Amino acid sequence: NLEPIFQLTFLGLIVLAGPAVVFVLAFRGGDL
Amino acid sequence: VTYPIFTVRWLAVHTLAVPSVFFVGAIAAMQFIQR
Amino acid sequence: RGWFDVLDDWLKRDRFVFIGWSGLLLFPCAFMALGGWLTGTTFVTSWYTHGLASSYLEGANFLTVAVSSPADAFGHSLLFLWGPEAQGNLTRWFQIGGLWPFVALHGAFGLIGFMLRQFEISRLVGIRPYNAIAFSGPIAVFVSVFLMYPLGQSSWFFAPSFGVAGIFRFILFLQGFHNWTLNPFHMMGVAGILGGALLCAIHGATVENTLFEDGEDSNTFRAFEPTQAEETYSMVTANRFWSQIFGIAFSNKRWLHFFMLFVPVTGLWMSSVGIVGLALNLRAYDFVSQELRAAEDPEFETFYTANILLNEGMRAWMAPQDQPHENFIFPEEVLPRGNAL
Amino acid sequence: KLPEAYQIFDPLVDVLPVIPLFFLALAFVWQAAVGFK
Amino acid sequence: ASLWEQFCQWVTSTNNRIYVGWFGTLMIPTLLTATTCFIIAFIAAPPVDIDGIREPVAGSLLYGNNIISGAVVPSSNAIGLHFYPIWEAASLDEWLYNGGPYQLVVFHFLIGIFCYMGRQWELSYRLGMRPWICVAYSAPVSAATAVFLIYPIGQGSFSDGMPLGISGTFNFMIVFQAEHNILMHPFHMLGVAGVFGGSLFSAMHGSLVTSSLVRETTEVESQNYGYKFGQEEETYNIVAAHGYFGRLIFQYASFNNSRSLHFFLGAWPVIGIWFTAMGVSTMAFNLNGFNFNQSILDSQGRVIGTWADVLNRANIGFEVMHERNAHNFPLDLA
Amino acid sequence: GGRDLPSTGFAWWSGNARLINLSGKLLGAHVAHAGLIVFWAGAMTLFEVAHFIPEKPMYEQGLILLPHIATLGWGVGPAGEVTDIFPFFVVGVLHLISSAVLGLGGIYHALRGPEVLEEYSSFFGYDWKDKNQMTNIIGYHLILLGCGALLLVFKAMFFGGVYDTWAPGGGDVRVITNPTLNPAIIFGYLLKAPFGGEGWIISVNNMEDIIGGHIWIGLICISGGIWHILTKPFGWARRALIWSGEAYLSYSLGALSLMGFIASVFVWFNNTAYPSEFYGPTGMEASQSQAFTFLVRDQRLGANIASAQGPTGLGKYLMRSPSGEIIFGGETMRFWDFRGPWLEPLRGPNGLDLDKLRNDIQPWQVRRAAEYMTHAPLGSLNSVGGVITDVNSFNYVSPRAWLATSHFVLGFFFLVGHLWHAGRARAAAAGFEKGIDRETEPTLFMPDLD
Amino acid sequence: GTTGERPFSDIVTSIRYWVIHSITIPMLFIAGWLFVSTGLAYDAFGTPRPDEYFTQTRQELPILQERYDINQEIQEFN
Amino acid sequence: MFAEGRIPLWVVGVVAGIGAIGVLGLFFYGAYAGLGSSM
Amino acid sequence: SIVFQIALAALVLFSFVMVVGVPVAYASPQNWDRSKPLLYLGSGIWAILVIVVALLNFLV
Ligand code: CLA
Ligand code: CLA
Ligand code: CLA
Ligand code: CLA
Ligand code: CLA
Ligand SMILES: CCCCCCCCCCCCCCCCCC(=O)OC[C@H](CO[C@@H]1O[C@H](CO)[C@H](O)[C@H](O)[C@H]1O)OC(=O)CCCCCCCCCCCCCCCCC
Ligand SMILES: CC1=C(/C=C/C(C)=C/C=C/C(C)=C/C=C/C=C(C)/C=C/C=C(C)/C=C/C2=C(C)CCCC2(C)C)C(C)(C)CCC1
Ligand SMILES: CC1=C(/C=C/C(C)=C/C=C/C(C)=C/C=C/C=C(C)/C=C/C=C(C)/C=C/C2=C(C)CCCC2(C)C)C(C)(C)CCC1
Ligand SMILES: CC1=C(/C=C/C(C)=C/C=C/C(C)=C/C=C/C=C(C)/C=C/C=C(C)/C=C/C2=C(C)CCCC2(C)C)C(C)(C)CCC1
Ligand SMILES: CCCCCCCCCCCCO[C@@H]1O[C@H](CO)[C@@H](O[C@H]2O[C@H](CO)[C@@H](O)[C@H](O)[C@H]2O)[C@H](O)[C@H]1O
Ligand SMILES: [Ca+2]
Ligand SMILES: [Cl-]
Ligand SMILES: [Cl-]
Ligand SMILES: [Fe+2]
Repeated sequence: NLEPIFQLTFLGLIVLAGPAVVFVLAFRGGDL
Repeated sequence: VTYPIFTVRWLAVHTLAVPSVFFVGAIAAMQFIQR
Repeated sequence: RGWFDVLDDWLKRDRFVFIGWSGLLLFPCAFMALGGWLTGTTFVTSWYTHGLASSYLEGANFLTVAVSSPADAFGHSLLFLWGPEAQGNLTRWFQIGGLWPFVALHGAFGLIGFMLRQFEISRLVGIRPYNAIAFSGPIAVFVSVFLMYPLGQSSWFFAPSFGVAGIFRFILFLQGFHNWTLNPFHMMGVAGILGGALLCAIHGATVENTLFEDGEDSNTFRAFEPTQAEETYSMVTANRFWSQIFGIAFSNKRWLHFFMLFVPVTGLWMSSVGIVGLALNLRAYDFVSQELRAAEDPEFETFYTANILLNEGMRAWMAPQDQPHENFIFPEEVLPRGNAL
Repeated sequence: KLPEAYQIFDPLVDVLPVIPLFFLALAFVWQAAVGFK
Repeated sequence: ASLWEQFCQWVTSTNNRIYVGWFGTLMIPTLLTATTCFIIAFIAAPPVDIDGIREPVAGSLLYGNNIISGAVVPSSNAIGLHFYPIWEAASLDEWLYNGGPYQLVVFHFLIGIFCYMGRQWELSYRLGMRPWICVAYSAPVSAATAVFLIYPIGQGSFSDGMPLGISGTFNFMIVFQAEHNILMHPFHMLGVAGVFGGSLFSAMHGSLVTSSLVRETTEVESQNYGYKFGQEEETYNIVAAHGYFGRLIFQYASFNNSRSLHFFLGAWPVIGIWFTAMGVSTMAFNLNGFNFNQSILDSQGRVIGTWADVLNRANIGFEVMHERNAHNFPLDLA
Repeated sequence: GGRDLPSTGFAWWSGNARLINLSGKLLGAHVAHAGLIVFWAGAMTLFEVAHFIPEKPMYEQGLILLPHIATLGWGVGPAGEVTDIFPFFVVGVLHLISSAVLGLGGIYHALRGPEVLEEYSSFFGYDWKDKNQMTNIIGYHLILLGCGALLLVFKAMFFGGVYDTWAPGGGDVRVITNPTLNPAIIFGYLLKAPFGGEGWIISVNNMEDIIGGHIWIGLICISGGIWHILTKPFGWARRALIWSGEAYLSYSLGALSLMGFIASVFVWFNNTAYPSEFYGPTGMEASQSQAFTFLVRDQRLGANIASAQGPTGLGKYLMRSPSGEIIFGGETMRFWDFRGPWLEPLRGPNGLDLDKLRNDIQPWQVRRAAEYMTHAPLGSLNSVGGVITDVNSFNYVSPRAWLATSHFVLGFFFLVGHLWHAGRARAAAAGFEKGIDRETEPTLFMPDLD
Repeated sequence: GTTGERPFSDIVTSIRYWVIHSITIPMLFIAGWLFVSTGLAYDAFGTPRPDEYFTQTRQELPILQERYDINQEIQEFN
Repeated sequence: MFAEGRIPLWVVGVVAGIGAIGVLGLFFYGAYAGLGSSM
Repeated sequence: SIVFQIALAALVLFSFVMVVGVPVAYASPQNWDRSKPLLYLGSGIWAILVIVVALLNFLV
């Protein structure tokens, strides 16, 4: 079913969002 | 500096890790078996 | 330089994982045991020995998988892969529960190898071998429970199964069939284990709360150096604290740590003695005086007699599914039960 | 069930409540990014 | 200089052989009360109708019990959670028949142990110590409160409290497994890891220290005479102990810091006992352990049993036999 | 501010202690966290709305937030039937969006705002040792808490009412018109025993008493707010308490632990503020329901339910409480203090009335008793309903069980936190939280005990 | 302080380790996957598939009772 | 990434932990589906 | 009704943009003069999108 595909995609986007913020702040040397 | 690659520690790490990942893939395949 | 001393040099080299002479016993056997467990709980059924699913392949989870004990028809047959039952057939060997004596015997030899490793490293480092002497407690429990208990019984079937809920079954089995709570040898084990947990908790808390201020941080963990000669905590303040709180206290650190060894090891050894008793059905099942009084006087009730009734019910309701080889047919009318349940 | 014009976002809502748990995880990640100093 | 300030100085005095303190002013009376009533009831109390079905259970030594079978039997199921002090009984014999001594002993004991925890803080404060020994003692306190107070509150009767006796304790455990499957409850599993691991770590720590003691004696006398009480120096070689244990497993599995190691020793069984106390306290509200009965079915739908199903058969046996005259209705709902 | 051990003395695993004297970053921590609470409120509500089957009872469906909203009188009708799904959705959306606002504000103050607020403003900047400012903040927050309690009062009296399970005609949303302002009843609830038959404040059994208590709480909190704005701590309070940020934290921890225990018992026993139409039956309710169900069933077969002795000699269906009240028999004798709207019509002055049990039992009482005895708060951790010896076919754990277990555990761990922070506050104010000084070790100057 | 081997943090942060283990760990994972999903594990260990716990001629548990001839017993059990 | 010829260790730990929680979530999903789910 | 779904999808996409952007902009002291009006405009656009979602909900 396509419901669980979207659930996993929304979950994967939310999961990557936090480490993305950390990764852009570490890659550009922000106020970590 | 110039550490050996293959050691007793290497064999120790792989003796467990290699069938660990094999078994974990097996149990992951098991999760989709239907009745 | 002879070959023995050269081999002794190689085996005793300082490396991430110490091998030693004992590793030749320890590392294959333990790898045979643990892998043999991990194989069985992943793949191997108990359908022909127990009428049970016990693997992840059949749908069981981590709590319900086991390397279950062999079929009762084999008795105490060691069930070698080449033995007269499996006859070299790997699949038949798995199906008849040969993985149970595989894991139990490789585990026994692995535990022997680990104790030998404790002795070997204690000798090479230069310390006294009290870690090995402490590890005799777990060896006594393993040998009494997994080897001597089924050897006193009919077969390897009644040994504990290498699983979480299988161990729970063995536990409840020894309750309802042996009244193993009533056994003073077990009660001494409980005293030793709970006392060792108490000693662990109380000693760790006492040390962490009588620490000397040897640093400036609120993080007190970095005020310790392993090469320092002085005690990191006040024995005097700890002794005064427990003398005024509890009445008595340790005044001797060496006796404190020997007691911390002594309590759970003695508990394990005493419970092992009780398990050796249960191997021959030499139980502390009954108080015959209370049984004769209750048999002649139906107003007399204690908690002991209530527990006897509990064991009776568990035996009758559990035996047909737990011992399927016996073909216990107990009709519904013979099962003991109270009113309305 | 959600009201009908919101029902296209039923899967996203289904993953909404566990976002605070990730926050507890996220701090550890940030400490891992700075070296647990 | 005032009489009250002199009494405050005596109560809080570090020179007392047994520290009293303000928590001790509550602990001493309560614990003495519960101890006196417990000893008298354990020796001589008449049988108690615990289940409220006029079937009195004999708990005391003089009524045919031994040390193993003896108990201070919980109060009547007819009482439930009702407060039953001595003065609400029409006679002492009625109070004894209905299990009043259980309520007296339990309530005073529980106050006494909470004040024991506070007194542990109090003496640590008066001695200039760090204050967290009482936090470690909060784990046996939480377990005692779970079995004597919280589980009766959740089940709606002190009759469901753990009896004050050895075989009564076993009865409590067995009926608890029948009704809650505590063995399959992950918090008891943490308790067991707490006590098994606490005994393991007690033995390892004691064995490692005794293994690495500095030579200060002869082999005639006991090695414990190599330690002087109040000595400044350390009595064992932590580096030898670490060099042993980091070769027994590997180097970074071994504590080189004594403070870190002692913290771990304190923390592991305390956390485990906290978890199992919360397991009993949550099974009070009948949030029970894992139910995997008929979890596995064949392709047709026939049940394939597991070890959980055999465990469930054992749980049935206990359940259909316990308090065998108490139930009038098909479900044991509390 | 130091963000490492060398500059603070606190490790990473104790990092938030680096904020104790950084009031701006502390405020941002506090405000981002509030974001999180309002986020869970909104997102969990939207999840519960999305999974809700409204013709099915809420308690069958794993909901703990929609019962709270339904008890306030939103989206429900008689017998707690769901009229409209939109108020629950509205409550969710508003919390979720606001939580976005609160999260943005916490990040600001935490990452960009001034690390200390004392050099910026005297009204907002605080020193933990400044007893006037601490009581000012208590006072502002007390006026707000009293306003919240008065908002509950306003919802019950002026803006649509609350769900009354005790309402005649059946339980319904009704507007409270005559709240109990009588302080004897309101504070005699505080004076009642925390035991069986009395129940302290858990035994509040009518919405008039609840709403009147919140009028008094609102008045008490508003008056105590002004008190603490206008006043300073007195000498006995100054000499009795520890005055530090960790100390005030530990005082709040003990308070939170107490309210967690009270909440777990409240949801376990009380069916008025936690109506059984939304939360399911209490355990006492379900046990009395089973006894009533089999009383009705055997009475229909012609059993004389009053003259029937059981196996022990007590009455099988009806017996006497220890004070003499006519109550249900078997083990539910323990639960004879239970009161419920389905049961109280069959009760007389002496207890359960024989005439009402013979010729006044309605079919809806039978239906409710069967439903409540089969929805008893007994269940496994993997949500298998009923007794633990039952097989896997009933997916149910009561919301009362989930809420009670959660809050008991939370309450216990917050008592542990109270002991930890109180003890540490005492040691840090006394100066030995970092260990015993070797030169001035106090035991070395004390005399020996014996 | 170090026994002489390469430290683990230097290894698992190296490009060569990840070039190799980006293939070797997924290949082991999908090898275990194919061990299950091809049904080979059932025939290897003798574990019944969900349709062979009971047959048309046996509705009871196939509990072994012979001391030695268990190959014939299991074949008969099917 | 940032380090020359060196992936940061926290990135390795993040990826390994995400994979570990992913396989644990798969096992907890399989508790409710297929074999062993009681339906 | 499709324009309401477009508005809500735009709201969640811009919400994801703001989740990525707001802590990065707040933890960048060297890009603050560029990013502060971007944060102001993002807050305004997000609020306007929320109000538009409410109005189109009552329009559908
Ligand atoms: C409720 C959870 C919570 C909150 C609100 C805080 C808050 C705070 N912590 Mg603590 N912390 C927590 C949990 C929490 N912590 C936990 C669990 C740990 C243990 C791992 C720590 C360990 C810790 C340490 C060791 C330190 C702090 C410090 C701080 C402060 C400065 C943070 C900083 O410099 O980050 C900088 C980090 C970043 C710039 C990375 C990005 C972070 C942002 C917030 C990501 C937000 C993502 C979100 C989805 C975006 C939404 C945007 C918008 C849509 C709303 C800050 C007030 C520091 C301190 O004391 O300051 C003096 C400090 O040294 N914390
Ligand atoms: C007061 C807290 C609370 C309560 C009572 C509930 C109760 C419930 N939730 Mg909710 N939930 C909560 C918080 C809460 N939740 C939070 C914080 C989140 C976000 C992560 C969610 C997300 C959520 C979802 C997404 C779902 C639920 C669902 C449910 C239901 C089934 C729960 C279940 O099967 O659990 C299983 C039990 C466990 C997982 C046990 C967890 C044990 C914890 C970790 C122990 C912690 C102990 C202690 C605090 C640790 C301290 C350690 C240290 C001090 C030493 C139930 C009504 C489900 C439902 O039916 O909804 C319709 C559902 O789908 N909840
Ligand atoms: C408890 C919450 C709290 C507290 C105490 C503060 C306190 C402060 N903030 Mg912060 N802030 C908060 C939340 C909070 N803020 C939130 C949630 C946001 C995001 C919207 C911000 C965003 C923010 C910014 C961007 C700035 C501040 C600034 C300031 C300082 C000056 C305040 C000022 O000018 O007031 C005087 C202003 C007023 C009296 C008018 C506002 C009145 C409020 C907003 C209306 C009603 C409140 C609310 C809507 C009622 C319902 C709330 C609900 C939760 C119950 C002060 C230290 C400034 C600063 O750092 O100074 C250096 C600054 O630049 N704040
Ligand atoms: C949560 C909000 C809050 C907080 C944090 C405080 C905090 C404080 N108050 Mg305030 N107060 C509040 C709300 C609050 N109050 C309200 C709402 C009112 C209006 C009724 C008042 C009225 C008030 C007055 C009139 C006074 C204070 C005072 C004080 C200070 C000392 C209190 C103290 O030592 O208590 C400790 C309590 C005692 C020493 C009393 C011992 C009695 C025993 C221990 C009670 C045990 C009960 C038991 C634990 C629980 C049973 C529950 C229930 C059945 C009773 C302290 C700053 C005092 C002060 O300094 O004034 C400026 C003071 O004189 N308060
Ligand atoms: C609102 C309540 C509150 C507040 C504001 C604080 C605030 C603080 N605490 Mg306290 N604490 C509390 C409650 C609170 N605590 C409770 C209830 C307990 C008892 C358990 C403690 C026990 C405690 C100890 C033992 C210590 C503190 C310390 C501290 C300081 C540093 C905390 C830090 O950086 O954590 C960093 C955060 C972490 C390392 C992460 C915590 C991980 C927990 C176990 C997760 C629990 C699981 C959770 C339920 C979700 C499950 C997720 C699962 C699915 C994976 C800070 C002042 C420290 C201190 O004394 O500083 C002076 C300290 O050593 N706290
Ligand atoms: C920060 C690290 C985070 C990493 C992110 C990893 C996420 C991976 C998690 C789960 C992986 C699979 C997701 C679930 C598949 C969806 C299938 C479905 O819809 O329902 C499948 C089943 C029932 O399926 C039903 O089917 C119906 C018709 O098809 C409908 O679709 C219903 O909606 C559906 O519920 O429901 C479930 O099994 C949900 C319960 C399990 C969900 C996840 C379990 C726990 C996951 C993670 C927690 C692990 C914790 C370990 C470590 C903790 C400490 C950090
Ligand atoms: C039997 C036998 C044998 C043996 C074998 C072997 C020895 C092997 C093996 C094996 C192995 C060796 C396997 C493995 C495995 C594994 C696994 C199965 C794993 C796992 C895991 C997991 C799942 C984990 C998880 C987790 C947790 C839970 C915690 C935290 C996180 C983590 C993720 C880590 C032979 C052939 C000789 C002969 C015949 C018989
Ligand atoms: C500081 C800090 C921290 C913290 C942080 C925090 C705590 C935060 C937060 C935050 C928050 C608190 C947030 C938020 C958010 C929200 C949002 C973003 C939202 C929204 C919305 C939306 C978009 C919605 C939508 C919808 C609707 C409208 C309806 C329908 C459905 C849906 C869902 C679609 C940490 C720990 C990291 C550490 C570091 C520092
Ligand atoms: C709303 C409501 C109501 C009402 C209620 C009320 C009216 C209340 C209250 C309340 C209150 C009125 C309270 C309270 C409290 C108190 C406390 C909780 C306390 C305490 C204490 C303390 C904390 C102290 C401490 C101390 C001591 C012991 C001495 C030394 C010093 C110190 C400070 C340490 C009712 C039920 C009708 C109904 C339902 C709803
Ligand atoms: C990592 C997991 C490790 C666990 C083991 C995994 C291995 C996979 C199992 C393969 C099983 C093969 O299946 C079975 O193999 C055995 C070999 O012992 C064969 O056995 C045959 O040869 C042996 C060798 O002389 C004879 O003694 C035996 O009587 C005969 O039947 C069987 O004909 C075959 O049915
Ligand atoms: Ca969905
Ligand atoms: Cl019994
Ligand atoms: Cl009954
Ligand atoms: Fe020690």
